[PDB]
Amino acid sequence: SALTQPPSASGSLGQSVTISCTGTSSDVGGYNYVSWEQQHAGKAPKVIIYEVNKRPSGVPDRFSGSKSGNTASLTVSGLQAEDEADYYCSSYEGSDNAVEGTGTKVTVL
Amino acid sequence: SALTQPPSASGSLGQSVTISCTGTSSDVGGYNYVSWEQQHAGKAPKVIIYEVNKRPSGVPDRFSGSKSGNTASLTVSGLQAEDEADYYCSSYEGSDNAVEGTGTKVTVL
Amino acid sequence: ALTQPPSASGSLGQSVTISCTGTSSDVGGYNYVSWEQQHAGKAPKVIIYEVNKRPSGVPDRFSGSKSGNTASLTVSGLQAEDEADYYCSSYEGSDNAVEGTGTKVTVL
Amino acid sequence: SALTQPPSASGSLGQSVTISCTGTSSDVGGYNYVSWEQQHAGKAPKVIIYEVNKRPSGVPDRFSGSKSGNTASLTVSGLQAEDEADYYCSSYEGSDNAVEGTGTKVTVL
Amino acid sequence: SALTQPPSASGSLGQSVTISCTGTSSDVGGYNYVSWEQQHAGKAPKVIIYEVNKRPSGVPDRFSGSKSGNTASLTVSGLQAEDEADYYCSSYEGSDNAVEGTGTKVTVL
Amino acid sequence: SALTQPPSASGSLGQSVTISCTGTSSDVGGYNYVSWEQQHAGKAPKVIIYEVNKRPSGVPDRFSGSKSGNTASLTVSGLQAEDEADYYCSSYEGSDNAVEGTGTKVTVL
Amino acid sequence: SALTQPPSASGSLGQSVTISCTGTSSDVGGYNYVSWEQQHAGKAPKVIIYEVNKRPSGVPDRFSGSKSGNTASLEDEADYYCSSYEGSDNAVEGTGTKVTVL
Amino acid sequence: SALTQPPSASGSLGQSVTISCTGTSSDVGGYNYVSWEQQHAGKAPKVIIYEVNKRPSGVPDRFSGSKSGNTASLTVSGLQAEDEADYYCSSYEGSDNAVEGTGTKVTVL
Repeated sequence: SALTQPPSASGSLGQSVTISCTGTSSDVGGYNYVSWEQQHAGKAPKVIIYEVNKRPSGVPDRFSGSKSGNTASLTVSGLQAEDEADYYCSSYEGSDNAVEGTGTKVTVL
Repeated sequence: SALTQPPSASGSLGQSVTISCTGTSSDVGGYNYVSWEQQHAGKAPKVIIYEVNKRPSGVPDRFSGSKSGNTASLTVSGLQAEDEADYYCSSYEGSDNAVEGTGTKVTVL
Repeated sequence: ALTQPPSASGSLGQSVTISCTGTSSDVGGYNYVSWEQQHAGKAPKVIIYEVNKRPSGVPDRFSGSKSGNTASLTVSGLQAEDEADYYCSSYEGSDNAVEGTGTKVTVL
Repeated sequence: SALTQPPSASGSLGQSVTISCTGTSSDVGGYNYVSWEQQHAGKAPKVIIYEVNKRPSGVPDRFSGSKSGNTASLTVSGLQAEDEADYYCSSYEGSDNAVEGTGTKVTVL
Repeated sequence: SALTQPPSASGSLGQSVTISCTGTSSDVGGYNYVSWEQQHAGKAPKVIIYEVNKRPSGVPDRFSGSKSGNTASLTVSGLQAEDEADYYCSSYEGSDNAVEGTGTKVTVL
Repeated sequence: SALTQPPSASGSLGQSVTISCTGTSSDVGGYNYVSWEQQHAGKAPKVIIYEVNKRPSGVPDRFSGSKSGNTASLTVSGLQAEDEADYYCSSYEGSDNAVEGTGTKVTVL
Repeated sequence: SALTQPPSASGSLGQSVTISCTGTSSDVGGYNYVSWEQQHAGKAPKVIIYEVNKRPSGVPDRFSGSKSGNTASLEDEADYYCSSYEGSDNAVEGTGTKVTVL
Repeated sequence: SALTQPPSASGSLGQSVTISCTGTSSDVGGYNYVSWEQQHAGKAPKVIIYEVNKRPSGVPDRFSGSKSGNTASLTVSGLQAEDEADYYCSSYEGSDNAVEGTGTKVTVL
């Protein structure tokens, strides 16, 4: 199930940090529906990237995302104090989304 | 993982047979995407009902389908020889369709 | 195919009504029935779409409706230019699926 | 109407078998929604591949699928005894979504 | 405004004929929803191509379609007797599909 | 082809104003896609209602919309200074969205 | 903007707790796509309810969810966040340009 | 959150003016659904371009639109007196379609 991220990363004020998020062909490699959430300690998460590289309203362009193959990336440039937080990526996950019946043999007499 | 059907059913030529297909709120009770396939021995299945009660082109009106709650039904009236076969129901199955990352603590130095 | 009577008639000034029977997959399933009017060896012209809506420049004496699996066109104040073939059409639903003939795999 | 598959195929224990599934631009050549089902005699089919090359949970990686143009392929490697079965491919089919009336000649008297 | 077609075309039994259908960026050049209907004299039309190059069930592959820019084409090869008919192309036509209100000046006291 | 609105309306601070928007079965009476935009003099419009009665983020619940038959309504309660503006309704408009070719008579041999 | 939840709630071992989640017709009142996530401190969230009242595999039945109007309701010491599908006008407007001629 | 346009632009009678409209990958760079409205002082807006470069009926070809990357453009050539007006661009905006709760800390006694 889970998408692999490094547990720690760092950068300096004004600089850039990049964090990665590895999954499989069922999610990150399969679809363009990767998101990144930013969460301060004991606060609710905020979406900062959806659909791989698209920013919600009021999220600045210094946050950006991309992917290649099964690895997605978030990059934060012009790093600021408010950017210290946990960052979780998420993705659409595939499933055949189908359940099959056991079958009924109909005989005609 | 499966929709419950009786394994046997019968009817006579010219008569009706009805066969049931029980699932849950995740599939039959949750959506209007139940299908029925008809399959002759060592032959490929053919869809006879989709979206609960809709017939593909070239499937006659004596085949019909419905559902209530978690149980869907196929009815075959004016039963004919070609109707002796196995009959499998299927349905869309729900799933949260989402996978979560392990998280990265970003520190700003 | 949607069932229509092949012939119908009316007198000048009068009305004619023609029917169009389908199934729950089309006429009984959706509100997307159209009627086209076509003169011999001429291109069809849409006269009704979405069951009862007229395109621009089509007069109100053409009108349409449906009930259950049967849709209807009515032409009132019948005129000479109204002699033509009239075809109904409808959105058709689809399972959107095609099945293969199968292969028996043997393990030797 | 139907997707073309060879009716027989074979392989030896431990080896590979590959089976093909030819359609048109309306299905296999048009979309990435080709599935393969595996079915044992008088048993219900099980989905083994969906969306061309994606495996449901609990289906091993030795089953794999692909396509090129109008032909899709299932490959089974490390062939085992339980793999003797019928295998059916299926695909999303596009549709003009339109049905035409037979016409009425209106005469004005 | 109508789509331009030559009023006549011809071919010999066994040979090919190709017929063109010119529109604008609002229809043929704007979308992939061009159709071709075949119609015998005083008979109802039958769809033979939809969505530019896709064939309905039971329509053979010797009918084919394509487009480039604002011109779409139907090609019939292996010409047969039953292929003598009128052939009409059609397309989705764009429109902003929006109607505007005249506006209300709201004053607050 | 315009939706009818009264050109003027008024209310006092703290009070309510309601403004109407009449169309036809082709738009307001035909679909649930009516919008209302608010526009200050020589400023760009802002959407305040879409899909008849749904508010975008950051638009308060004192703006509300509804419709009955061919008439849609916007209501502003707890009227405030910033609410003095022009208000335009808009709607999805239907059209058969289809264009027909002139036809080609194909002769064989 | 955000769905309203009480910031604290309390229950005793063996007992029940219920927590609420108020939104609008654009989300909780508009659709059946409300979720609840459970999150331990500095750990990743886990979905415990989706589509209002449906439990993922391996989540026990003692967790349950429901909604009425705009209000949805739902180691166990943790933070619990609800979320929902949000509808959208799906449109953005330009600031405008006054065009002058000559 | 808004699309950037210059507030003023000018041209001479008979000449051309071009005005730009910069957004992001969520709208102008993401989709082909950019529109331009023309609005005279205290009059209702009129759509002059939709779907990037398509003109509604009765709008002449001297109005034209295009885009490259995140910038869309309207060009008016053969400039006339009636063309003095405000001009607003708009675009489909993508959306994560998700709203997050503020969170509840549950404590157990």
